[PDB]
Amino acid sequence: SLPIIDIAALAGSDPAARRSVAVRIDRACREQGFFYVVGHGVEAQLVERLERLARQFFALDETSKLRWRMELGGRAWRGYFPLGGELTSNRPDWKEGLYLGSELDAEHPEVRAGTPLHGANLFPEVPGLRETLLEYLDATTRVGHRLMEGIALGLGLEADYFAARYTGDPLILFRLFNYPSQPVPEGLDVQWGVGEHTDYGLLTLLHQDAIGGLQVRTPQGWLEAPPIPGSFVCNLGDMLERMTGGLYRSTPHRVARNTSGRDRLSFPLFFDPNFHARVQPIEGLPEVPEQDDSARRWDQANVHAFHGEYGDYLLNKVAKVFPQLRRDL
Ligand code: NA
Repeated sequence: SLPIIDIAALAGSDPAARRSVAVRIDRACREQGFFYVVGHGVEAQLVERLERLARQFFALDETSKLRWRMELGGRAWRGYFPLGGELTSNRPDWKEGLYLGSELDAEHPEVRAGTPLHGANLFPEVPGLRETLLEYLDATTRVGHRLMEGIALGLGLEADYFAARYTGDPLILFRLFNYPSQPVPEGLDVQWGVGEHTDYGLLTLLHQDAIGGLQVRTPQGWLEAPPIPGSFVCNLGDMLERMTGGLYRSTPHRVARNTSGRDRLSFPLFFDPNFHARVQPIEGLPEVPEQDDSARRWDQANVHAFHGEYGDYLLNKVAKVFPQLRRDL
């Protein structure tokens, strides 16, 4: 019941084919804030290899995986994180993972400047994994650029609206998440619905394996977003919602508890503004009713969003959980 949008025309230059995609993106963004993307051109064989090599990584013993743990990754925000210890019933979003981002070397200007969230990945010693990760990052980054063109066209803007201001050199945050299967809770599930959240930035592009469990809170009710082979799942973040004045939705979502007996793999890619972008409200959009209160409380809780640089807005969300990001020396 989520829209399935073919975005192939966004790689081309046909104004009418691009307009048709933009019209669908606009409707999906206004009404659900979530849609599937097909015709995106990311090779099916690359996606399968990524899933298999990710699976191979998480099947390593924990002592091995900890060789690449985030505690070794520094301010770039990278590496492996293990499962929480056991509770009577763990959270439905109980997981391990691998934090990744753009591969930047020691001579990159942001690395020499010491800017948080820039630097090198920790690459586990799984044959093929490093190259596969970099190729997938490259290919899905291009999908992100094209989707922003469709979003710009949908809003009545020039297709390069975001590229020219904020995403020409975007902040790319990529994660491999693995959710092990859990016992079905005994009695009533205290943990039900836990983990509901919205994303922080512009665009999320999700690859999910065949297990599924993604659930989306649309204005018309909670819906399942099952895996569809050949698709990514796309949703918008808080920054995009707020810079459109609430016209395009940042929609809450969560994952159901995996009790399927097989580990569930989910790979989100966050396509965000440059760290130093100074994001501003988009001009020329219709006013959306009932947003002054929400708009003002969000501004107060996210001062850097419209009064500073995007990276400080994002660090304000995550620095408390990752003290290495603002660590000096
Ligand atoms: Na998320």
